[PDB]
Amino acid sequence: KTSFGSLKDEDRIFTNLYGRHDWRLKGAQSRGDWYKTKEILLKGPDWILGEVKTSGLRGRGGAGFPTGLKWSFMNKPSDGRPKYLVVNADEGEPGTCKDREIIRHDPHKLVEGCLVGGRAMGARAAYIYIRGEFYNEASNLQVAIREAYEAGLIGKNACGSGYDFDVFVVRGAGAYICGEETALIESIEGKQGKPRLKPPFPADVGVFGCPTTVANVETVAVSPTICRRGGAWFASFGRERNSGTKLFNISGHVNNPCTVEEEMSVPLKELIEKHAGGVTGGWDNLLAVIPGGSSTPLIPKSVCETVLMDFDALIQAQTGLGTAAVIVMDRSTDIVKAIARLIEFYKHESCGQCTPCREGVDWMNKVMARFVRGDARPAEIDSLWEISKQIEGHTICALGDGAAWPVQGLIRHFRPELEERMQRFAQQHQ
Amino acid sequence: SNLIEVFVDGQSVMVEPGTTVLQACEKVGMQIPRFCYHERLSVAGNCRMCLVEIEKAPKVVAACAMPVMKGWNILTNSEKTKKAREGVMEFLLANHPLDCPICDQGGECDLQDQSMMFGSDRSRFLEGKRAVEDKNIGPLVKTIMTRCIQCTRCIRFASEIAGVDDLGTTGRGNDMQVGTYIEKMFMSELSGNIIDICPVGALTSKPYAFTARPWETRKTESIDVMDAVG
Amino acid sequence: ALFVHRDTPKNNPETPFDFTPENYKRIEAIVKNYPEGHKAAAVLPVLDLAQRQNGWLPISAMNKVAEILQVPPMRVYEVATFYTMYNRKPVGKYHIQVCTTTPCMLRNSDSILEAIQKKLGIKVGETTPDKLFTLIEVECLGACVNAPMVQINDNYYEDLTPKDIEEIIDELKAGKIPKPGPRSGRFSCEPAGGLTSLTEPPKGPGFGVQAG
Amino acid sequence: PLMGWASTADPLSNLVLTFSTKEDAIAFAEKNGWSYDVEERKVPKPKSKSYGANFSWNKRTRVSTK
Amino acid sequence: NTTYKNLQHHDYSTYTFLDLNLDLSKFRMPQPSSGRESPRH
Amino acid sequence: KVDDAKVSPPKRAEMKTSMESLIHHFKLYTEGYQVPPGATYTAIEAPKGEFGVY
Amino acid sequence: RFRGEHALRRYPSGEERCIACKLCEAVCPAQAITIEAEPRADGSRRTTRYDIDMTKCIY
Ligand SMILES: Cc1cc2nc3c(=O)[nH]c(=O)nc-3n(C[C@H](O)[C@H](O)[C@H](O)COP(=O)(O)O)c2cc1C
Ligand code: SF4
Ligand code: SF4
Ligand code: SF4
Ligand code: SF4
Ligand code: FES
Ligand code: FES
Repeated sequence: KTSFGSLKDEDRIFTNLYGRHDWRLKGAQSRGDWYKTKEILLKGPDWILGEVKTSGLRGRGGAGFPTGLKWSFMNKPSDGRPKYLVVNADEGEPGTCKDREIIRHDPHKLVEGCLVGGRAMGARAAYIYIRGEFYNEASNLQVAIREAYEAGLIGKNACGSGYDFDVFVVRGAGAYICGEETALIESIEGKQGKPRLKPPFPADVGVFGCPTTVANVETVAVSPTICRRGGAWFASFGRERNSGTKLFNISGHVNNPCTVEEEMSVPLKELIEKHAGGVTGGWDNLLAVIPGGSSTPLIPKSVCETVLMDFDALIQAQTGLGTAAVIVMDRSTDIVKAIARLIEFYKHESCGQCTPCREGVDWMNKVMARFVRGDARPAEIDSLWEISKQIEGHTICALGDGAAWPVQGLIRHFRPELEERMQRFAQQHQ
Repeated sequence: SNLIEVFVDGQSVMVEPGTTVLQACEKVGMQIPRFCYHERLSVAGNCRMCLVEIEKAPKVVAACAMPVMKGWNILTNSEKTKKAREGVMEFLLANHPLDCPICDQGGECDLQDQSMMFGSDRSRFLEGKRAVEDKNIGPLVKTIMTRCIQCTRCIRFASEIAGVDDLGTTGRGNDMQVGTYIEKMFMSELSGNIIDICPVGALTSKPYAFTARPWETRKTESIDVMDAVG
Repeated sequence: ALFVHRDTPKNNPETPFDFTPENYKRIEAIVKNYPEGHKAAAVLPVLDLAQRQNGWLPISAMNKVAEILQVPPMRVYEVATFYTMYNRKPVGKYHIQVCTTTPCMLRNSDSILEAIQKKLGIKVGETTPDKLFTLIEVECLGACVNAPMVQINDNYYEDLTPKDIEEIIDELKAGKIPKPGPRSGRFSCEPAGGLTSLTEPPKGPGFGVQAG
Repeated sequence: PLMGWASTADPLSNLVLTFSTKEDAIAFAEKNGWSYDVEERKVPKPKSKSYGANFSWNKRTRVSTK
Repeated sequence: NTTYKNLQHHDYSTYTFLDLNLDLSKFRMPQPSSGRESPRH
Repeated sequence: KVDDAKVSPPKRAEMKTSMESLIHHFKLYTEGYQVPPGATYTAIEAPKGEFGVY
Repeated sequence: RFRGEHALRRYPSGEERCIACKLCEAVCPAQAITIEAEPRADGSRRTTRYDIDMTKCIY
């Protein structure tokens, strides 16, 4: 077992972070793509599922559902209805640039992985959904699809064997909800993006009524590397439930805010300072730390100096780990103002299926406005606590839950600044 | 031979496969309160009222669209079932305007009856209360769209019985206006049957509008004319 | 933001609106991607073609898309009122999206907001008394790892400062367009210290693998 | 003719008797003498609907809106 | 390699997504039909 | 009064600005609150004597 | 707080304060209120006939 883990070189799952040697299928072959994949494909998809569960891939995008269980649900016997694979590539949790880097510098390993996922579960066509903010990177993806087609190696009868597999690209139109699990599916359907109800699973009824699934881009990227490499070489980096490498990125308040691959666990102070410049104003300047992005409660200073960066560790810290905005914020900003702007974002992007997220984000936006102006009573801040207990899990999707959790973290940790703000408003009016 | 065992608070009963929790609960007499489900239409889930604590599950789930595994026990009178009903009924009455005098469904509301028999008493949400301005759907149907609880029942009725496809959701978040976008006076057959579909006082009769409130008028059996079906 | 049409001609169908037969061949490629039986799935790419052809879509464009895809128009009106990329108000040549939520506002977007405001003159959310400067502030776009950001028509701008505001706006006045990429050096999303990434030329398929 | 009301020469006009079974209803009506018209009870018919059937593939039961 | 290997993204025009979707329309297996041609036929 | 608005009607301030209290006012004065089934008896000391009510 | 005359009120330089919402006839324990309501040509809902029986009024 490692002593909390760090980056050892060439154990990077994917190289070519930015602007490296070329941008081509030839460069993909030099970096390790299209190498001996047919012998992996023609062995049987049960062996690929065994390889993935040997690696023990924790599902990405900040959900927690592991890939092995999902794609083992995808082993339904094939009926007259086909099977579909949908590669989701939106970037919610503002602070992200998770797969922007991947789809900007290496679409070829994504092509490898969607071919692997299409073979590994009986899928037949793969729709890749890019965010509508990404026209130029989408056209880079189109150039890469043209190169992979012009090689004559995907499309129809891939790898020389009689196995056709087509991949399409659907743009976004700008949303947070199109990134989610099922509003994606109906946004492809031409109806407006709205999630379905969960106990009919996407692996039973999906895109118009076919057993489909949805994969994150990090899962698609890691998937052919586990096929072409050894079993549990990926699993030797970190703990037993969560295992492998992850993009820990500071998009936020450090000197040189940037992106690094690391292993599953890391000491947080080494992560923040010994890789990405330094904290703006030193280690003791920041007020707090948010991991995850925006669907995660905060972590204060006395907790962030000690807590390691694991999924089980953040379960023990009552939060949820996501991607790429594992950032600090300074005392010089008001965290009430920052979380209130995040609640304004939540109001600006949410669909109107469920009553409780709709009206709860309405009350929380107006009440956080009355907290920034400070025109309330302490019964109001405990009422905000009560409604954040009411909303959570009583919806379809997790946007209501991810609007409940930052209010929870702010109430659990930063009571005294709220009390002093309200006392200063009392001194102002009186 | 195609039976499913459920316990309704201990009382065993048998369920046909494929059906809902709600049809069996209505089979044993328990009317779980509903707002979006209606038996002449398809099953939406957007009103969230039918939550019920089904055992060995930390999450409380809907009952209008739940497949029925074998051997359930359905706790309707638990604690957090009542707490979820209190929460949802408190959420509905936030952006709903004080129009119960000038409504036309005083005796025949649904918010009023179910908020007496299931809701809280001391309200909250001091400020706020946005309002959506009405439209002009048809001179036969008087329409106030501030009282619309966005329940998506008239939309399903249109697209699944009327086939006209003129009513739709517009917007996101709190702001979901339900109606026709293009200033078109919606006129079709069975457009008089939408004032009985709309469960709240948002789509009332235009020529009837303000003559009575339905506790005075007595109800009497009769047979239709002018159609050979009755 | 006034989600009911209320004609106001320069709208009010029929506004005369038609495409190019080359764009009709794009339309046939779009509804040839999707399978037969569910033609109604290409509404958003066809409406994207309509926006890229004519910079904002009128209502006659929506009637045209409804008659092309042989659907009732109400689904087209839903998809038009639902998403973000489709602006039913008429806009100019260039379109400014100042993105500011969680790393962007917390890395001092208000300096950029002041710079855009006292350089352009018109207030936030509104339009300009010419073309090419329809300004809106927007929520997150994804490209978060740098300074708070500006999107113009399918292009990005990161690592800003008010002199770059003056430069980019004066050069869009002149017509010469700068790069979509970052600024202040660091030619990609980079760890901008002492190159803490990989340095060796990677081996790839050559070294130890298994069952391949 | 003085206030615009609905007078009646009907003392029995505002009777109602809520019962629990049809048998005791008919027994009481025949016991107390007057004639009676029996209309039969009509339950709502049980149906067969599902959300997956609302998301059909080649069946025409399709929601078409959401 | 510390040089920005992109700017292959830089030349992207506002028609190129539909251009690539246009040109890559061949080898398209028939996107399987189901009964009627449309939900309302 | 009691703080159980489903039995006693609320007062004027919450009545003119609520929603639940207006609904409770309206239906509480139209229908009357429902009373659970059963037969009770009580009796207090009227200045005559046992004023009983059943 | 004496209970006498059964008078009506009206708005400040405004119209009739009643809406004809029938609450008083719904509560009137001798049913002396008689309300028949119609809207006028304007659109706001109003009355036709609002009668108090002074015989039945128990006050
Ligand atoms: C609130 C919410 C927001 C999401 N945002 C995104 C997003 O921006 N991009 C994305 O690709 N997936 C997003 N997802 C989906 C998750 O990434 C989900 O895990 C994915 O469908 C499958 O990932 P996994 O199989 O690796 O767990 C979101 C899901 C939820 C509930
Ligand atoms: S919680 Fe809100 S955003 Fe999520 S599905 Fe329900 S209505 Fe839509
Ligand atoms: S108009 Fe009535 S039936 Fe239609 S969504 Fe609104 S409340 Fe429901
Ligand atoms: S529909 Fe609304 S306004 Fe009408 S009686 Fe019910 S709660 Fe009151
Ligand atoms: S109908 Fe009666 S209760 Fe209603 S406003 Fe008129 S006088 Fe008041
Ligand atoms: S009745 Fe089940 S949610 Fe509306
Ligand atoms: S918040 Fe500005 S790009 Fe994500």
